[PDB]
Amino acid sequence: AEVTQLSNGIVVATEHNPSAHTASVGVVFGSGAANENPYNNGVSNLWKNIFLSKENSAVAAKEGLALSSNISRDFQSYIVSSLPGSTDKSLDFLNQSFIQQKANLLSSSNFEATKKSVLKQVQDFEENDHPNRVLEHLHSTAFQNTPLSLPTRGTLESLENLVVADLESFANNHFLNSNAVVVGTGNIKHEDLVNSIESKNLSLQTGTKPVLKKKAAFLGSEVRLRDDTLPKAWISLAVEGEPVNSPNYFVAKLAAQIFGSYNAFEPASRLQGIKLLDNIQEYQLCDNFNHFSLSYKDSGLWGFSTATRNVTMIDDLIHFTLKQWNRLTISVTDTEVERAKSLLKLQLGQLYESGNPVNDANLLGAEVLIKGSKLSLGEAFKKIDAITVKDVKAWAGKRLWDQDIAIAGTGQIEGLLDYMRIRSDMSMMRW
Amino acid sequence: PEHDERKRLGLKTVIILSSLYLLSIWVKKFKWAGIKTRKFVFNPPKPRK
Repeated sequence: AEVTQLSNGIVVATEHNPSAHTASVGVVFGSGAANENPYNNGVSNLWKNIFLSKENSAVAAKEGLALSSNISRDFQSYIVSSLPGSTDKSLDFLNQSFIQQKANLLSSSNFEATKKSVLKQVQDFEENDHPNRVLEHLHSTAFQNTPLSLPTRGTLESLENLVVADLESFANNHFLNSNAVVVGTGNIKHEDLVNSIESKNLSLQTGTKPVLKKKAAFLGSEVRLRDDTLPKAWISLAVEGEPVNSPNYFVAKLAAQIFGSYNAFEPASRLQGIKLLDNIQEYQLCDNFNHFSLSYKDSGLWGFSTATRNVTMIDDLIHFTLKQWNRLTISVTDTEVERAKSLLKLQLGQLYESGNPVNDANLLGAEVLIKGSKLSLGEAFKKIDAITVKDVKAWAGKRLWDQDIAIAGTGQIEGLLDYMRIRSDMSMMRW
Repeated sequence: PEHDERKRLGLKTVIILSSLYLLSIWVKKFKWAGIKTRKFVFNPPKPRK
């Protein structure tokens, strides 16, 4: 297992695996939804569905290729997959359809049909997908009036004002050679890829991207979307967390692993070594929860999400969870830290060593764009093993004890108390 | 006969009770500021449900 970075004008990164049976080749750009403004929000999500449109997918399918695309807050990628003997055809398809010609894809008949399909997807997301849209509303209230607040899909109000000239204006500012990384994963050797690119003279455009002026900033706030005709309540809560390239990046992920995830209907999930589960199962305070530690280029979020049918005891669920977060400053034990070390290593090993080269192409390109290289899994395991109890207590005294929070919620949330009752539970008046 | 002592004890009581009154106005206005600046928005729901 080894990565190889090489620059000749174009940054080329590979990750060779001679045991895999497919190969994957694409390009990742270093702009996401946090490089848009409130008037062209959704222009990245439209460029994805233009690339995945029917006439473009049909040209690829006669060659034997498949297409993927992903939109995030800091990056976006466009990936072609094939059998290991036809990576030259997949690199040709990325040259013709995406680099040279774009007036074929941006015809008026293709643009209006794609815009209709995207507007239906965003409408069905806002009406049916309740856990993921509460987490989207948590980002917009915590980073309000700041580039990290814009949703990755766009809104229905901002998507209908978009024309063809808005997509060409975004492509001239961000789809550049100094913003791009060419990636290759699966069964493909590194020097075979750099000689196929150098046998041509690929270059997107010369110049740099615009520089935004407002930096990300956390603000303690809340947003409530009450809907009494829904059968549950869905709540997210977080503090300000760690960015990428932070010295406390792995300590924050281990602290979330201490409290973990839960499913009340799976019998083995009920037997986990988490002390919070004693209070919750006595009166059945929720159906599921999960803790997270998200990281971006400038900021991050640390907290949990939950879903509940017990709508008269919502205040007991928030109170018991926040009293366990107080113990990370005061009285976290050594056996809880050793359990979280083994489970964080199992979770990280499953994320980076799945058998999908499309997942590996997204992870490799996003990390080379920020850091310039990639940290191996062997070196990440040695940083996790060196964390002590005193590292956890010093991190939680800075980020958790007596700090501001952000709350989002939907459904039957009448039993959720107001902000200052929840804010005062971030300290004990004992220590 | 208590006249000189009553006026000296009253000066300590009025000074202490005036300070507690002015501090409680500051603390009440700090703890109520989230409610006082709250905003509401109405979007009418779609029919047929």
